[PDB]
Formats: sequence, C-alpha cells, structure tokens
Amino acid sequence: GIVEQCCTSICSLYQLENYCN
Amino acid sequence: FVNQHLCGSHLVEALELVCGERGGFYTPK
Repeated sequence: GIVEQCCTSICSLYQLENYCN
Repeated sequence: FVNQHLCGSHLVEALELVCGERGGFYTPK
C-alpha cells in the first residue's frame, strides 16, 4: 500500500517514488 | 511526501511534484 500507508499521516516521498510507472 | 499529507487532492498534487508528466502517475480524471 502507498496512499493508505499514510493517508491520515506523513510517511515519506520514498513511497510515492513508485508512482511514475 | 515531505510535510503535506496524502489524502484527498493532496496525493494527486504530490504525484505531479514527483514526475510532472501527464498520464505518467495516478491521475484520477
């Protein structure tokens, strides 16, 4: 999970880095 | 991401901050 991983919090951009497919 | 949260239209705007090309990331539209 990437969005639900920290939707109600602030995790890190390293997770969203896998959204440029 | 870095300071803003990722829920609602904040996640989509964060995808543009990552790459910036259209049809390159999750674009609900």
